[PDB]
Amino acid sequence: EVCKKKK
Amino acid sequence: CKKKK
Amino acid sequence: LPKSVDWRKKGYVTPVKNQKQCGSAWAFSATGALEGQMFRKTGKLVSLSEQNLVDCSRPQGNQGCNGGFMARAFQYVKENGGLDSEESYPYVAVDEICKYRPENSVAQDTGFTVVAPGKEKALMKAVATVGPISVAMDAGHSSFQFYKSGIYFEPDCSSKNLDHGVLVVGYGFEGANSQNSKYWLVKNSWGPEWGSNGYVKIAKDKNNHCGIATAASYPNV
Amino acid sequence: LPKSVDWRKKGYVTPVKNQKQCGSAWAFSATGALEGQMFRKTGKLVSLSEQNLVDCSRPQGNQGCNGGFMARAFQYVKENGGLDSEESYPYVAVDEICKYRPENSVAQDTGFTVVAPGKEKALMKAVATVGPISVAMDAGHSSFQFYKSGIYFEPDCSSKNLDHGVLVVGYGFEGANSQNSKYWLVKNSWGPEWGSNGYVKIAKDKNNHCGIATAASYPNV
Ligand SMILES: [Cl-]
Repeated sequence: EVCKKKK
Repeated sequence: CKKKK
Repeated sequence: LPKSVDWRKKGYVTPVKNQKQCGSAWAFSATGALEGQMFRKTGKLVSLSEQNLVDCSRPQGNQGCNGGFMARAFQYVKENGGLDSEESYPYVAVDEICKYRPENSVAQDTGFTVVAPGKEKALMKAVATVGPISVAMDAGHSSFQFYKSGIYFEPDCSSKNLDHGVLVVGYGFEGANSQNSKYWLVKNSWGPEWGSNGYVKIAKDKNNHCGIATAASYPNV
Repeated sequence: LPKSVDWRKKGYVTPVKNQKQCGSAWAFSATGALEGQMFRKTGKLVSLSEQNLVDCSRPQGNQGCNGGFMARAFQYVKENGGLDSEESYPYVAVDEICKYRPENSVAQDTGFTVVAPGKEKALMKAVATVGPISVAMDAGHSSFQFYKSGIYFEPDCSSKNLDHGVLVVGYGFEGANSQNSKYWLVKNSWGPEWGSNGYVKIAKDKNNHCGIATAASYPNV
């Protein structure tokens, strides 16, 4: 998993 | 005129 | 008049619907126009029941899945005193018994207005000032069924033989110049897959192509 | 629960917007959900300011055009006491000075509700009973960028590493069986030209495809 921002 | 199906 | 108009950007248009195997385009064209007028009157966009029109408007001269006319649909709404929401009266694409209930009505009209026949400039002015307009067109060609994108131009199109009802939601042009590659923005009722997104750009100011300006009207709300 | 839901047909959803080159989808998803809840509360559909969220919610943990999260945006609206209209705080797709004006606020929330993570049945219950729902998804694919029709299904889609925020405005199914060929109706923020009039049908009940039910939430109004 990764903490991607929702761009 | 004719029907618009 | 504006060089381009797109009522979808202003909240006047419900999603693309799909008449499926029922000749009810006249009903979808009429609910599209009444949806735009009821929105302009109330600020609320509410999908209307084509099935209510298909099942209930035989007295006004419509024939359900066997075809009908947008003006007769607006005449039914007037005589009936109302028209139900699609939520309350769902579409099943077959002719059924009328189930209209006034408690479910969300629209009314007092009649309808006809655009000057054959005049694309009269239709441009109606679209610019009123909102979406019901129109008849000649959809009787294989190029229409297979249309995907671009400005639709069918050499064998007729402006008099009109077998289909659709909704003009706007107009525009392709390219930098406002006067060339002009088109009418037309909502169809064959689902969102047809035409890539359910809409078709019909050539505009090309001698009333496919009859879009021959029998145009909108309900009076 | 209903076999299908489409809040666009009930007046809850504004026309499709365009985030342009700014990583602000989280802001469009949040204003979409608040637009639906304010409509449910007041009967009035008012477009809300994504730029207000981009410029003003850094304290809550958002990074403007570099990304953000819908729950942090609903948290900002709660701590801030309001959110301005789109008309009064226009979108310019770049990080700018916070110009929130209370006199132009047209929305409020007391916090937000989270949908049980990973559960599409929980998301279905939220969509059916509340209105449009903010969700995160994995949109990092050319198949998404060029989507045009059909139920979207991408083998490389992740349900856990999500890079985009969108709005579930309903759900439906193809065919006559309501129990198969199901889809989520999703509003994107890439303009009406993208996808199907700005929308995409994403496969539903196909193991939380693209993560639609992983991080879903809605504002409490
Ligand atoms: Cl979030």
